[PDB]
Parts: sequence; structure tokens; C-alpha cells
Amino acid sequence: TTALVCDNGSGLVKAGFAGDDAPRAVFPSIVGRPRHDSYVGDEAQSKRGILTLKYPIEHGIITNWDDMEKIWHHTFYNELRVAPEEHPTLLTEAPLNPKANREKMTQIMFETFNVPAMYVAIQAVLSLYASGRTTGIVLDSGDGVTHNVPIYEGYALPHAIMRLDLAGRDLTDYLMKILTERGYSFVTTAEREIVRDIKEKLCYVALDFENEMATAASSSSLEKSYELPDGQVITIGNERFRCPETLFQPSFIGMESAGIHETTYNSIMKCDIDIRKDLYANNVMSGGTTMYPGIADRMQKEITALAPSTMKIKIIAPPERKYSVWIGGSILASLSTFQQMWITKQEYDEAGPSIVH
Amino acid sequence: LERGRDYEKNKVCKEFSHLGKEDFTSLSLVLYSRKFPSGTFEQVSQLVKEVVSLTEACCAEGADPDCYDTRTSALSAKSCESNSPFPVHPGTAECCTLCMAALKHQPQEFPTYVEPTNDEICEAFRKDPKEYANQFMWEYSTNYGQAPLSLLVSYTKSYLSMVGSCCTSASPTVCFLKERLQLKHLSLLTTLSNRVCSQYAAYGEKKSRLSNLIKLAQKVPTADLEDVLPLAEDITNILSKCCESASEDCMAKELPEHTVKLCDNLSTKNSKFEDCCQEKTAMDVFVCTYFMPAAQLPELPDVELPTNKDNTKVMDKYTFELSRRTHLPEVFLSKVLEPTLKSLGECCSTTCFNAKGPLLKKELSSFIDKGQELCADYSENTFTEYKKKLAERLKAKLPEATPTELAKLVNKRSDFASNCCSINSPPLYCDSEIDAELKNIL
Ligand SMILES: Nc1ncnc2c1ncn2[C@@H]1O[C@H](COP(=O)(O)OP(=O)(O)OP(=O)(O)O)[C@@H](O)[C@H]1O
Ligand SMILES: [Mg+2]
Repeated sequence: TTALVCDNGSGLVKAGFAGDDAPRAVFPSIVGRPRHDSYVGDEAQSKRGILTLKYPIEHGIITNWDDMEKIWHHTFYNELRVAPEEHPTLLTEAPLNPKANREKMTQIMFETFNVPAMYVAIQAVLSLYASGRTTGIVLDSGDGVTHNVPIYEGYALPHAIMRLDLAGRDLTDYLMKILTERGYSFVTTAEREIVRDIKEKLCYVALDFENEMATAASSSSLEKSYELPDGQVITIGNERFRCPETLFQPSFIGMESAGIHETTYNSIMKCDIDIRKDLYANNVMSGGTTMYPGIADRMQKEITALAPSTMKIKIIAPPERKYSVWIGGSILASLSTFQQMWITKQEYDEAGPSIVH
Repeated sequence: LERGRDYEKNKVCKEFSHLGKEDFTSLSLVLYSRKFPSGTFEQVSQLVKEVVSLTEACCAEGADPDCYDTRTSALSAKSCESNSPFPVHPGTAECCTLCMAALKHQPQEFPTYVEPTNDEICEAFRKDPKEYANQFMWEYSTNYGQAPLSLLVSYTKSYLSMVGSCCTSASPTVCFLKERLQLKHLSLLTTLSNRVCSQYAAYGEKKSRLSNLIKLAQKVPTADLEDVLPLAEDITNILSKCCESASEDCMAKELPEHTVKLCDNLSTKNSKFEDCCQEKTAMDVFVCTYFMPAAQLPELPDVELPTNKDNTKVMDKYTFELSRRTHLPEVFLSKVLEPTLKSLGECCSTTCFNAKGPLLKKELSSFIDKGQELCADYSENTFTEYKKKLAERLKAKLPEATPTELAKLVNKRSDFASNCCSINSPPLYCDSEIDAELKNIL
């Protein structure tokens, strides 16, 4: 159980110990270097004006290994303060992470960090595990990518996984844009931080979009005041729900792709007719970008308008879904029956990195 | 040697004594539920109540030697009352004048059972444990009745042992993850055996064989007949043997062993199969290979429909070759290849294959083209994208159709495709819809 659990996210890394109920360390996935030695996380972000920030994980997939190693080293020694060679380590990966990518993670872990053992789990599958279920369809929306992953008794159907290259940062960028069209001005790194805060506190998904627009144009019953750090007080109106509406309508940011209600529906339709009922009735939502109030209700409505009239639709969106993935790892890594699922250093020293599968 | 005149009696009494009244009642609830898939919860609970009564009485020490055979007949008598409180097999009436001992019930291709959330499960278990357990054994067994009885009893038993154990745990959610993972093996074995057995029951051994060869050919198009034919034949044999066998080991043993052969022979022929075979246990592999979609077909020159003089290896070869190069779902191929080989066969003498050959070749060619149109675009696009293109298709072919009408045809066609254009589409249902769809083909 004394294993480590590290959820390598596009925007945030969630690290802790198997068994805890929440990540002990949550820092931005960033590696910066002096503009003209090496910093990670918050600090590297703070000293931005004199460094070169780099994101090792763009859309869920680790793209730059040298930087990733820095994140892992920082995760172990600075954030958790432990010896990686003394703790089995469980790492997470995106839904369709390439085999070669996984093997490279496994190699670095054993050879560079000397972990006694490790495991790589599909993020979405852990979110499902967190709710104590092994079958259902997960909608995972984080910082840089959104996925729909159908799962049957622990098996993720690769051919039914749906993706949408739109998540949290795009929503933040988009809220900045429409807030600026309203008269305010949000364009700098700093103002971005203010908009992300506005996004996470005042935004919500409208059950019925067009009607909500009408209500915002008809009255001020939807307005909300927000105090800037300097005291200025602005009002957020229809941008409260217009921002999140982008998830169901990617066209708001010029993306001609299906919204999350359709990605969920498409994903289910890729599965055999006899198991779709168990996807519809176990639609789990996870990730920071599924935190919007009213999103579960909006999804339940959309899917109901798409599924057969006799189909039971149930959305599972817990209050702590922001860390569902990490939590599913903490639980799975603590199970006594999972201890034989680890990959030992002895085993690794056999078929090399091509052992993690 | 023939089973004793009282093979049944001695069997039930032996079970009633080894399990006690409670567990024998459960065994019976499961048994009569799978036997009567359409039976309401009360018709089956009522019958089960009668069965357990007779059994207790007729198995009692000093019981009249005619008792069991007398009561069971008074049980069948009640099953003919019209206003009977017991279930009834299709046309059980055309027998009420002993066919009511072993009548057939078709497989369930669209199970409705939906496991409730953990919260709902525990909410109903608290209210009434016995009730919950009974309602569950009924609905599950009526929905997955084609799985062997021993598998159903074993699964429903372990599942209930999980609910009682996790709903009273300090960490329900944590317990459910642990218990559900340990239950995975049996759960997979149970639900998957029901599905493969329902297909087998619908097809019959001959069609089933053909069906499994077609499906294996579509999953591994770049394989050799010798690589798959033995496998397709292996599963068919396991199906005819284990689907209806009291041997509480047949399926449980055979199925995992089939998966090992599947991997030994196919592991190194496809990226997808390699992935499937890397799974931890047999059932994890079987679920992967079972769900594996028809692959992108190689696309080679047309294949010739054998019509010479000719064991049975030429038609197998042809099936294999045709399916591996024809983008048409297995339910279509199985549907047309059956009455196509029935014609070629009833031909053999040589003059025959000369007047029918061209006849069968054309209809088959026409059939294949019809299906490709009914299933066009379905496999290559997400469903919502398929519906768009479909509307684009039907529009430019029905200029006078009103937007409303157009959308009605779109819905009907896409509805058909979502049910009959994938690798594991339901045989019974699709065989009837395919006929209907072809007539409306346009
Ligand atoms: N309450 C909230 N309302 C809206 N957005 C939120 C909320 N809390 C967090 N977010 C957004 O969630 C994102 C971070 O979520 P998360 O940690 O799930 O992503 P990630 O795992 O790092 O990314 P990925 O899964 O794509 O690799 C940010 O854009 C953040 O603003
Ligand atoms: Mg994430």
C-alpha cells in the first residue's frame, strides 16, 4: 500500500501515497529554464519573466522526456520527499497512449529512478474504479484534452474511445476572449490567472442554452459581481455559461468537432448493443473541467434526447471528481489483490521496457 | 444404458438434502428463471414455490413411491388452466392434450437487466436482504439464461456474497472495487457464455460453425484458413458441448482453454490480437477478442463461388476467402451463405451446377451489394457523423422527400445499422429486419 501514485496531467501533476484520500501535492506540469538552472512547478511559473516555460505533456501524452524526468525527480524529492527506489510507483497515462511511450516511462522509472516496482494505469479506468465500479463509460476532461472511454469489467474498448482536443485551457482562453469583447481587457499572463479564477467560481452549464441567453438578454437575474485583485468590480453575465457551453459546442472556438454529449453518444454506439445499457447507466464524469455546476444535468438531458426512450441514463459526477483519477490510483494501489499486478525490477531485467503491458 | 425412470426425482431429492430447503429454493429460482425467460417475477416465484413443496413432500422419508411423479403431473395440469399462475413456454398449450417437460425458449438478444448504482443496491439490500437476493436471481437469470446453470448459480451466489459484504463495510466504495475485481473472472465467464451460447442456440451447430469462421476471418484477414478454421471449429465444439451441460466444469474449463489456443495461433498476426493476448487472464483475453471489430479488409480480386463436382473443405475455403475480402457484416454473410450452399449441395448431376451456378452467383452478388448499401458508412464514421452522411445520401436520391420524411427514413435506416451492421449483431433479430429492410431497399 505504501506505493506512490502520480497522475501526470497536461496542466497539473497530482502526486501522493497509495491509501490517502487526496493527492498530497498538486503542482502545474511545467519545466522552465533561465532565459539567458532548471525549475519545476509553481516556482518555475512564478519566475516566468526570466525563464522559458515548457509543457512536457501537451494533450495527455508525454512529448519531451528530459523535461518529464525533471518533473518526476521534482515529484519524488521536493514534493513528496521520498526515495523512489523504496516505493512501488503507479503512474497514469492518457487513454490511447502509444505502446512505445509506456515502455519509455517504464524504462525511465526502473533505470533512472530505480523504483523497486511500478505500474501504468489508464487514467479513465481509474476514475471508474474510484466510484467502485468496473463497467461504465468515462468522460474525462482536464486541462488539454477530453476523452470518452467505454469500460467493460476493467477492459477499455480502444476502438470506442472518443477524443476532443478541447478542455480547460481552451475554456479559460475563451472566457478571456469574450470577457474582452464585453469591454474589459484580459490578455496578459496575470489577467489570465484572474480569468481562470472567474471561470472556476462563477461559470456554469445552462440546462437550455438558447433560453438562458434570452434570460440574460431580458434581465440581469444571471449577473454576478467579481472583485478584481485591485478592487475593481466587474459583472459577469452570459459569459458565465457561454464559456462552458463550448464543451457541447466546439464551434464557439472555431472547432468543427462533436461536443461532449455527442462524443459520449458516439463512444457508446461503437460498443455492442447488449452492453450499451451498462454504459448509459454508468456514465462517470471526471477531471477539473467537469466541475462546472449543472453539467451533469445538461449531459443527462442531451444523452436522453439521443438514446432510445427506454434506456436508463445515469450520470455519476461526485463532488471530488476533480481528482477521481488520482483517487482511483490510490485505492487500486492499496488493494491487497493488486500487489501481484506490479512489475518488479527483477521482471524488468528480462524483456526490457517491453515488459509493461 | 438409459437413465433410471426416476433420474429426476433422485436428483432433486439429492440436492434438497445436500443444500437444505433455502439453498434448494435459490437453486430452483435460478433454474426456472432461465428456463422461463419471459416469466414475470411472480409466475416464477409461484412455480418455484410449488416445485420446492412437492420436492420436500415427495422426498420425505416414507414418501409414497408415486408422490413425485404424481405431484409434478398436477403441476403441469395447473400450467394448462389458461388463467394459470405459472409461466408458459411458446405454445405450451399445443401440448396440453410430456412435451411440457422439455420445450424450447429462444435466447435473449436484448437483455434489460441494469445493475443499479452501489447506493441503490445497498438501499434495496437494507430494506430486505431476502427480497433483494430473490429479485436479483430472477432478473439476472431471465436475462442471461443461456449461460450454463452451474455458472448462473455460482455467479449470482458470489455476487450476493459481495453485496452483503460491501454494503456493511466501513468503506463500501473501496470494498466494491476489491470485490468486483475478484468477481471479474466468473462475471466475464457468465455473461460471455450466455452471449456466445445465445448465438449458438439461434444458429444451430452448422450455421454457428460457419458464423465463427466468418467472424474469425474478419478479425484476422491476413491469416491462413489453417490458422482460424481449427479455432472456429474448436469454439463450435465447446458451444454444442458446454452450453447445455450439467457438468459444472465444461464451459468454465473449455472456454479458458480455447483462449490459449486462440493466442498461441493468432498472437503474432495482428496488432490488435497481439494486444488482446497480452492481457492478464484468459477471460480478459476472451472479452478483448470477442469484442474485436471486423478489421479493415485487404480488398483483393473477387472470389469465385465453387461449383465443380466436390469431405467439406472447399466451401470452408470459399467462405474464408469471401468474408476476408467482403465488407459486409457477419449476420449478412451467414444469412446468404446458408441458402446458397443448400442449393449448390442439392445440385449433386454436373448439368445442375451449370444452370444454378449463374443463378446463385447473381443473387449472392445482388445480396452482398444490398447489404453494403444498408450498411454504407456505418463502420467508417462515428454514429453522429454517419447519420449526417446518410441524410446526405438519402437526400440526393429522394428530391421530393420533405425534410420531415427525409428525417424519418434517416432514423429508420440508422436505427437498423446500429443494430445490424457490426460484427456481433443479433442473429434472430437481424435475420428478420434484414428481410424487411431489403424489401424497402428503395
Ligand atoms: N471548479 C472548477 N470549474 C472549472 N474548471 C475547473 C475547476 N477546477 C479546476 N478546473 C480546470 O481544470 C483544469 C485542470 O484539471 P485536471 O487536473 O483534470 O487536468 P489535467 O489532468 O492536468 O489534464 P489532462 O488530463 O488533459 O492531462 C484547468 O483548466 C482548471 O482551470
Ligand atoms: Mg487528467
